[PDB]
Order: sequence, then structure tokens, then C-alpha cells
Amino acid sequence: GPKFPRVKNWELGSITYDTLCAQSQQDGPCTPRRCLGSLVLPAEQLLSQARDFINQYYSSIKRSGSQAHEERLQEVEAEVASTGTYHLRESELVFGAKQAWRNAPRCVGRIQWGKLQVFDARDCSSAQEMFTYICNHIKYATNRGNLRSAITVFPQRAPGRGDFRIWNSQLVRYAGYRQQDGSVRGDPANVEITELCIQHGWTPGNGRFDVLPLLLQAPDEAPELFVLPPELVLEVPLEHPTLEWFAALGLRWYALPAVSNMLLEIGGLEFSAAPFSGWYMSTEIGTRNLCDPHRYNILEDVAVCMDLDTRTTSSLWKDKAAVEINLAVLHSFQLAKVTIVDHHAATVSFMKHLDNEQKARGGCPADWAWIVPPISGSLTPVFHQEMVNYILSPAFRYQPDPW
Amino acid sequence: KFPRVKNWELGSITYDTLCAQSQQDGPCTPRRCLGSLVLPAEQLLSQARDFINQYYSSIKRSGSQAHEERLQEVEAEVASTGTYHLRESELVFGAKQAWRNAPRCVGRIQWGKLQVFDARDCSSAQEMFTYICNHIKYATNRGNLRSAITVFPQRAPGRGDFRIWNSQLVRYAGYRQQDGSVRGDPANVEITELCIQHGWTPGNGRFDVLPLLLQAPDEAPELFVLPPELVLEVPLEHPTLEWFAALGLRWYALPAVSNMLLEIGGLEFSAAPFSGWYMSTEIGTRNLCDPHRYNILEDVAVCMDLDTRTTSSLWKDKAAVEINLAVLHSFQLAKVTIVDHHAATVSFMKHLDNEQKARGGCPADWAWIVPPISGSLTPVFHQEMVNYILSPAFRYQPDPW
Ligand code: HEM
Ligand code: HEM
Ligand SMILES: Cc1cc(N)nc(C[C@@H]2CNC[C@@H]2NCCNCCc2cccc(F)c2)c1
Ligand SMILES: Cc1cc(N)nc(C[C@@H]2CNC[C@@H]2NCCNCCc2cccc(F)c2)c1
Ligand SMILES: C[C@H](O)[C@H](O)[C@H]1CNc2nc(N)[nH]c(=O)c2N1
Ligand SMILES: C[C@H](O)[C@H](O)[C@H]1CNc2nc(N)[nH]c(=O)c2N1
Ligand SMILES: [Zn+2]
Repeated sequence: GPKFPRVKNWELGSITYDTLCAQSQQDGPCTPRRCLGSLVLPAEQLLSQARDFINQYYSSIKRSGSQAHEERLQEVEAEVASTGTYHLRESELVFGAKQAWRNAPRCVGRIQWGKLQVFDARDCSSAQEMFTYICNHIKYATNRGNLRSAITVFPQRAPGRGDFRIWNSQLVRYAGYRQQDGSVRGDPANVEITELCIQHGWTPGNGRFDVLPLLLQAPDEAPELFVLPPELVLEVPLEHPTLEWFAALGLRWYALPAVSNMLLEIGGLEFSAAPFSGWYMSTEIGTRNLCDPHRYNILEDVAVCMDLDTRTTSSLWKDKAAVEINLAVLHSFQLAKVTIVDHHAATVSFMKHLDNEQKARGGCPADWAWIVPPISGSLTPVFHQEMVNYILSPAFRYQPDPW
Repeated sequence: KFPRVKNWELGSITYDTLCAQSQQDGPCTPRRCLGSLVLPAEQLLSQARDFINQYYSSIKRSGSQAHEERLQEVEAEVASTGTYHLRESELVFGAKQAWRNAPRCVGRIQWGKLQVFDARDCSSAQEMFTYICNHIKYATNRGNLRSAITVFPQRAPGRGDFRIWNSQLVRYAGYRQQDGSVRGDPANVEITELCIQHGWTPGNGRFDVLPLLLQAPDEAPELFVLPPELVLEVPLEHPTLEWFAALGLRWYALPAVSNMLLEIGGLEFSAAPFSGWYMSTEIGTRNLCDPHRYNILEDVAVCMDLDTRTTSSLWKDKAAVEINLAVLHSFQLAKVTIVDHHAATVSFMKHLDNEQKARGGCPADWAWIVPPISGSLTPVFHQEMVNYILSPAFRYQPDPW
């Protein structure tokens, strides 16, 4: 075989070689001495990143080496020469946004990558206007439960000028209220953002599922607080298909997963606000959000209702309750006619995507620890699939909280 | 320099300083991570010196007379012969350290408790067999399982290796059928076929224990049947599901890995089988539910009368849990040592804390440490891990055929 990583599927016995990794222009955290694959967090410069991106764009429309390609390159360097930055054409932004999704190693939903609605909000000049754009995104994306993948792109970062930022990590989040006894009512993931919303004058609720308002920041201004109109935020009360008491627990989740604190980098340009959204894989809600010990932590409650023996690990009470909670999430979203995908169907699709990308680009960057679902890992085909992880650009990158 | 390591459930942070002790590169580079992939005198002398330094350090006698004179002996033997030999107590220390150092093992809380049988005076396949039988008897201990390793003679420059051809001491046959399907364990079709070719008369069951193919240097391997009385097995039944027992399922008590190489101070032990006890997910999830193994999920789901037509009924998940529960209940009933994945991962977290204090870190392979079901329900899911190769070490080796 070739001087490229060999990649094996242990269920099927099939082999591929990843040649796409040669295109990686950015170092990850691993070295020959030690693997750090499981850690959650990681003039001339701009111009070479820009050239690379324009080359990618022209290769994607099959015009590599043409005068249009050469003219665009010249236009970009003259823009940078005199202004220090450059700007993307509308179709370049569209291509770049889809490519950043395609390149995201942690996303199992990439079979959908070519179907992304790209809203261009590069004309936005105020917090109020960000709010309008965001409500529009939410309405389009939710589409009354027939969810449509989308991204809204606000103005890029500029030399010595402040950033557009959405302070919330998602467009929809539940409040976390720190109680006097030290415990938390609502989502403990969101204690800090809830605390900041109150400081900026939000009148807080007192429930387990209170939708947070948005803190939105335009360049060089304090952030401004905006409450989402409730009719815009689609939620799904959770019930179980056979266990009738489950509805009585008053659990719920929102329909729209919309990540809003990631930086979108395209050709050296940095879009510090570019919230994007798809639809849920059910285990995100049923396993992580509801059962993580540092989240809603409902496993014991549900096991008590199912009358399990919670005093001993070998009864597998945690496993049994987790399964029924995950089943409840699927059933309820299906009943409410809100788009959702189970972990079996999602991982099958990702395997198909792997085959697609092998043919199209000669590999696919994938982070095995994130792609493998948090329940039933080896019951899904991705557990048996070796994966190579590397950074490609355009990319979504985590960015530090602005506060 | 030193990697920051965070637990996302508790918010606690440590720094791994142990990784600086690594002398051997893994498969990753800054360009790409390959963490999910499954697979002369001076050089030997420095590995040997280092191991001896490790040894005298462990008994708190660094720089003592015994330490200086032992370094002399090693040097003299290598200068003269190009190799050397370990003393029994050194071998015992090195075997425990290789277990301690093994990144894919969730059972390492037990690392200091290991019975070491010195079999380096073995000169024939027949002798290998007696040693293996004794190991099995000792480790099994009527179901009260005890960790053990038996170390056969080291590799030598001149000649072929002592090798056990079987990947474990106890495996079930896999019989390829006219229709290309497999009866028994599909993971074992090749070794089954080798046994038949070396004169084994095969059974035709789903759980026929394989004979051993044992190899002394530069000889054809030899076939030995394990006396059935030595091989402890557990019939599988379910606490509430009566029909489960009638699936006729069983597994053997003793997990005993026999194809790995044990490397201690530059010396290589190509046959050095080791055994502990099972974590129940290995049997319940991987061996019985992998599609390329016994693949029983669908049969069981139908017995449970689940809706098999659609993934979103979570029929696979439901069936998998009940199979795992059956494994645990049946081992507990038969009074055979077993540990569930919640208990094992909780003890592994304790091991991590013990090692931080003892050594400043612990090499761990997240993809192998997190169990194949209910991953995020265990504490190890939320624990970042640093992977690297320390020596003494267990390592994979090519099949001898
Ligand atoms: C179409 C339906 C989609 C599904 C089912 C899906 C699925 C997932 C899942 C399960 C994760 C892991 C999330 C976690 O545990 O935190 C993830 C992460 C991610 N997804 Fe997708 N996704 C979808 C759409 C999208 C879209 C439209 C984008 C961007 C255009 C996207 C980009 C990403 C990125 C950048 C991550 C990593 C986020 C992080 O590091 O926190 N996904 N996705
Ligand atoms: C005492 C009870 C033990 C438990 C519960 C345990 C648990 C486990 C588990 C679950 C794995 C992953 C297995 C797989 O999926 O193939 C593993 C791997 C491993 N264990 Fe332990 N183990 C135990 C004893 C031992 C002992 C005594 C040794 C050596 C002296 C050992 C050395 C290893 C090694 C080298 C691996 C990686 C094997 C490979 O690469 O295939 N273990 N162990
Ligand atoms: C510290 C840090 C780093 C990082 N990369 N990330 C985070 C957000 C964490 C990751 N894990 C839980 C939480 N993120 C939860 C929100 N993720 C939904 C992803 C999703 C699903 C479907 C469609 C979409 F468009 C997006 C934190
Ligand atoms: C190709 C390859 C490489 C490698 N390093 N390894 C393998 C054996 C595979 C790994 N995964 C399934 C199968 N190994 C069989 C399971 N091994 C039992 C581990 C164990 C458990 C409890 C106590 C013990 F002492 C030992 C294959
Ligand atoms: C420590 C570990 O890397 C961390 O808990 C990861 C594991 N895999 C994950 N996978 C997904 N999809 N989402 C996550 O938040 C995590 N958390
Ligand atoms: C491709 C992937 O690395 C492979 O399926 C691994 C995943 N994790 C594992 N974990 C354990 N404990 N045992 C295994 O055999 C595997 N297989
Ligand atoms: Zn790595």
C-alpha cells in the first residue's frame, strides 16, 4: 500500500487509504510521543490562506487555472495589499460555509452537508438587526417541525474593531438557577449565562425549562438583551409509548439545535458570529442532556418509577432507564411531527457519507470519540470503523466566551 | 509540554508528567491522529539498564551495592553474548509493570495482584501444555478467579520462537458451512481450520472448545486437547425471561490472552499467556452481539416480541441490555467472578487517581476504556485521557502462520 494511513473496518474487513489528510494545513494536538485525541479543547499569513481557499473555490466549479481564477487571485491580493483584509463573493461564502460543515470531524450528520441554506447577513450593523436575522433563521429552520439545515453569517472580524458575538452557546437554551442549598433548578450547563442575563436586566423565571433570552453584541458595544417570542420556539413535551407515568414527569426539549458561539473561518477570514442549525440525533437529548450527572441527571428518578433496583450496579438499572428515556425522546418528537434521527439511522448514514467522501476526496476527517454514540456504541456500525482525524479549512472552531 | 487533563463531569484537572518517560513512538503526528486504529548491543543495553533502574527503584534500593553489581552483570552478559537473562523477582516485577502500563486495560486497579509462573525452563510443546494446564487450574480456582501469567522462554537471535497459535487459551470453534454461513464463533474460522489440518477431529456445535496448537522453536506446532474438566463454562439464563435458558447459550469463565508479546528490559517473551476475569460487556455485548460474531440480537429481540421492523423502536438497545443482564445473573448464580461495566469503570477512575499520586499519570486509550454499551453512563466517558507507550509492555504480534 501507499504512504498514507491505512483505514480498516473490522466488521466488514474492508480497507481504504486516506489521501485527503495530505491537504491539512493545521496541526492538531497529537505527537509521536503521545495521543491527545480525547481532549475536548485545542500579512503573508492571510494571503496564503486566501489563495488556498480561492484555489478550492475554483477547483469546485471546475475552473482551476482559468483567467477568471487568476483574476480573482489578483483581486484578493490587491484588496489585502491596500486594506489589510479582503471580502468574499456571495457564492464563495455559500461554498465556504458548506465546506466548513463537510470538514467538521465531530459531526455525524454530514451526509446532509450539501443541503444547507446560507443566509448572508454581512450587512448587519446593530444588535437589533442581529435579532431580526436570528428570528428569521429560527422561523425558516423550524418550518413548523419540518426542520431545514441553515446558517446565518454576520460580518467578519475586522482590524482593531470589535466583533459581532452571540454570547449564548445556542439560540435555544434552558435557564439554570443556582439554589440556596447549592443545587441547581433547570440546566446546570447554563448557570453562568443565566447569571449574566439577570445582571443585564432579565427578570428570571423559576422553572426547570425556562427558555433563555439572547445576549447579542455588535462591535464595541455592551451586549443587548432580547427575549425570543414564545411562538417562535418549538418545544416537544416528552411522553413514553407504553409507560403512562412518563408524561407526568413534565420533561420537555426544544426542537431546534442551533449552535451560536463557534467561529467560522473561511480563507483566513473569521466570522465570529455565524449561528448554524440542523436537527437532533435523539441520543443528544435522551442520553447526554437528560442523563449526564452534571446535566438534568434524571436516571435515578426514572429508574425509581420503573421500580428498578438502584442500590446495585449489576441490576443495570442505569442502562434500562437510559433506553426508555431515549425511546421517550424518539416517540415524542415523532408524535409531534418534529424531525429527529435515531443513533442507528444516523450512524448508518454516516457510513454512507464515508463511502461518498472516499470517492470524492479520498478520505473524511472524523473524531471517533464524538461520532460513536453515548449509548449502544458497538451496536452501531461506526464503532467498528477506524477513523483519521485532521484539521481542514474552511472550518468551524470553538472560541472563548466574550465575557 | 505536560498535557492538561480534565474531567468534564467534575471539572477537576491534572497534568500528566509520566508521558515524558515514554521512549517509544505511537501512530499519531501533529498532521493527523490515528488513535482509533487497532494495530544491536547499545540499544538493548540502555533498555536493560533502564529496566534494572526501574526494578531497584521499586524495592527502594537505588544506588545500593546490589544495584551497582546487577548493572555490572547485565553489561558483562550483553558485551559477551549480545543478550542477558532476568532473575525471577525481576521477571515478576516486569510482568506486573507491563500490566500497569497497558493503555487498553480497564482492570488495572488489580495490577499489583498477579501470580507469575516462571516457565522459562520449558523445552518442548508437551511441557508448554503441562504449564498451560497448571495455569488454567490455578487461575480458575473453581470460579473464584485469580489473575495469572505464565512466561515461556524468551526469543533468541539464532532461532524460532516459542508460540501459542491460539489467540486465547479457551476459544470456541467456528465451522464454515456449505452455504458460506458460520456455525460457532466466526472470529475463529481460521484457527479452527488449522486445528483440523493438524489432525483434530472436529465437533459440530455452536460452543466446541478448541484444542491448543503449541510451538517449540523451529518445529511444526503440536495439537493438545484441554481436559474438559479444566475448562469452566457458564450456561446463560435470565433472571425473569424464562425462555432465555433455551437459547442454549454459554460462555467460558476464563479470559486468557495467549498471542501477545511481553517485553521486559529489551527481552521479548513471545509466549506469555495471561488471564484475569471478564467484564460482562465483553461477553454480553461484543462476543454475543457483534454482527461479525455470534450476532444474536435479532433472535433475542424476536423472543422478547420487540418490533424488529424499524430502528427507532430501539429493539437492538433493549435486547442488548437483557443479554448483558443474563450474562451477569448467570455468572453470579454459578459463583464465577465477573464485573459489570459500571463497577469496573468506577474502579478504573480510582486507579487513575492512585496513579496520578504514584507516578504523575496513567496511559489510557479512551476508545477501549469506554465500554461498548451505555458509554456516557460510565464516569470514564467524561474523563480525558493521554495515550502513550511505556515499557515493560505487552504488544501485539503477527500470527505465526
Ligand atoms: C442536519 C442534521 C444534523 C445532525 C443530525 C448533526 C449531528 C451532530 C451531532 C450528534 C454532533 C455532536 C454534538 C455533541 O455531542 O455536542 C454534531 C456536532 C457538530 N455539528 Fe452536526 N448535525 C447536523 C447538522 C449540522 C449543521 C447544519 C452544521 C453546520 C453547518 C453542523 C456542524 C457541526 C459542528 C461544527 C459540530 C461540532 C460542535 C462542537 O464541537 O461542539 N451540524 N453534529
Ligand atoms: C483482573 C481482571 C481484568 C479485567 C476486568 C480486565 C479488563 C479488560 C478489558 C475489558 C479489556 C479490553 C478487552 C477487549 O475488548 O479485547 C482489557 C484489555 C487488556 N488487558 Fe485487562 N483485564 C483484567 C486482567 C488483566 C491482566 C491480568 C492482564 C495482564 C497481566 C491484562 C492485560 C490486558 C492487555 C494487554 C489488554 C489489551 C489486549 C489487546 O490489545 O487485545 N488484563 N482488559
Ligand atoms: C468546551 C466545548 C468545546 C466544544 N467543541 N463544544 C462544546 C459544546 C458542547 C459539546 N457537547 C455538548 C455541548 N454542545 C451541545 C450542542 N451541540 C449540538 C450540536 C448540533 C446537533 C445537531 C445539529 C447542529 F447544527 C448542531 C463545548
Ligand atoms: C487485531 C487485534 C489487535 C489487538 N491488540 N487485540 C486483538 C484481540 C481483540 C481485541 N478485542 C476483542 C479481541 N480480544 C479478545 C478479548 N480479550 C480479552 C481481554 C481480557 C479481558 C479480561 C481479562 C484479561 F486478562 C483479558 C486483535
Ligand atoms: C472526555 C471526552 O473527550 C468527552 O467527554 C467527549 C467524548 N465524546 C463526546 N461525543 C460527543 N458527540 N459529544 C461530546 O460532548 C463528547 N464528549
Ligand atoms: C475501530 C475501533 O478502534 C475498534 O472497533 C475498537 C473500538 N474500541 C474497542 N474497545 C475495546 N475494549 N475492545 C475492542 O476490541 C475495541 N475495538
Ligand atoms: Zn492521536
